[PDB]
Amino acid sequence: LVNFNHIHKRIRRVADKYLSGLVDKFPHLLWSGTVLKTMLDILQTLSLSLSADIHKDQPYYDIPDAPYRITVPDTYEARESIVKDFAARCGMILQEAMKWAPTVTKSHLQEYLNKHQNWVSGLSQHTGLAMATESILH
Amino acid sequence: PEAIVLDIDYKSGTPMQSKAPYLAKFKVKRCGVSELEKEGLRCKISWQAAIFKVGDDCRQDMLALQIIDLFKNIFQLVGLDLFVFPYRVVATAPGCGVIECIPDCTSRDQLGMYDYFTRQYGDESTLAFQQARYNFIR
Repeated sequence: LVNFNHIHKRIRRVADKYLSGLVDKFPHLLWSGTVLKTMLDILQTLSLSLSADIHKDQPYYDIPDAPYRITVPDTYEARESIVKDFAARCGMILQEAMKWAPTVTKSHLQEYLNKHQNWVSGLSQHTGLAMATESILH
Repeated sequence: PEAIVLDIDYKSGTPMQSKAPYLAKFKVKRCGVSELEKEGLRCKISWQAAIFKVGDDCRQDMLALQIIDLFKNIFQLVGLDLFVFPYRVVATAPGCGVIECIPDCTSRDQLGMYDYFTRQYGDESTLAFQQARYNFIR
């Protein structure tokens, strides 16, 4: 998941192919309790990177509770393209997971919604919570 | 007058191409003005290379660097990002001048330059490429 948006071109497409194969061979990973958290955190980090005063320095980024880092391109159009592209797999697999086993993923989302750290920043944008609550209602 | 020479190099001296101006390299330490005055009355570490020329006057360059310093101060006060280098120069006698040369100079005559940049920094997918582009533009 983390390498799905690498700065090269062939790397991300082969990563997408590998992820598709892994997820269509092991269906139970869809409603796992650890994949969704990382997905939402990565989406939130990308969104925070979207509007960041383009001419600043150090375009690197960090991911909480996971040893990794994220690099972004320079121009704004590339940034919005990559964030828009990443915002589709999350929705598609969320709807697929809710199609099969609703109760377990519903409880997982409810548990994720109550993290204390996200409360203070909740007065900011924090599109991860918005994505979660829109998905659960839609 | 902002730095006092710590030592003098002997064999680094070479004559420049121009009239036979020559080079003088000094191991210098940057201290200040008032403490420099006190130390000179009594008696950060870099190398300074100076060109000594005899036979011509450079008052027009003095006017030029006056204007350059004024423009640089304007831009700094407003808060923009533009680069100019106001190197020093002093006329000490009729036709006798001391010029501060810029170390690590690679003029165009010594060199396509776009091919050189491409070879040095890869394609657009390298951060150094666009960093150099930004510096060149500014």
